[PDB]
Amino acid sequence: IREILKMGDERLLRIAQPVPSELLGSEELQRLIDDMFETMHHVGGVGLAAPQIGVDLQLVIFGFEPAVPPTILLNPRITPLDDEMEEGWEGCLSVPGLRGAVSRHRRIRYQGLDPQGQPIDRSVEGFHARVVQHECDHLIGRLYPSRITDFSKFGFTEVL
Ligand code: NI
Ligand code: NI
Ligand code: NI
Repeated sequence: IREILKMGDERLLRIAQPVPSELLGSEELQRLIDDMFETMHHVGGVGLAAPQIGVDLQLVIFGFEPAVPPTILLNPRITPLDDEMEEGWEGCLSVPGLRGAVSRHRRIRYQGLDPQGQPIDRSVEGFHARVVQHECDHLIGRLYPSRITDFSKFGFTEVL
């Protein structure tokens, strides 16, 4: 169980380093992944990026039992499948107490590596697509407030 960094912390602004291929399949990468699951799960989040716990790596996890498969994604690359955008409510453990509506691509392809270096290549839409965009934003130093285009839909969760 690891401390989730909060918006304002300069570490969330980094462009994360790729996971080195030497670390694929290692116990250390395993431990990091397990800590991330334990951390995400303890605070009840749908996703977590390694930078939010202060680890400078292109690694994210996400899962929701609109269900989304439990996934561990390294060194990702996202490709929008079209121009259709869709607004949805988002929150984030690094921005506690808030929700905001954010416009994302409705459908994406994502690629990357699983923790053993096996290739991942999925096309997905709706919520799954949103989660993946949201978590990969952490790897380029972006939190969702920086993606809001309608500020009337940004506020405290209990107020909204
Ligand atoms: Ni290398
Ligand atoms: Ni539990
Ligand atoms: Ni987040």
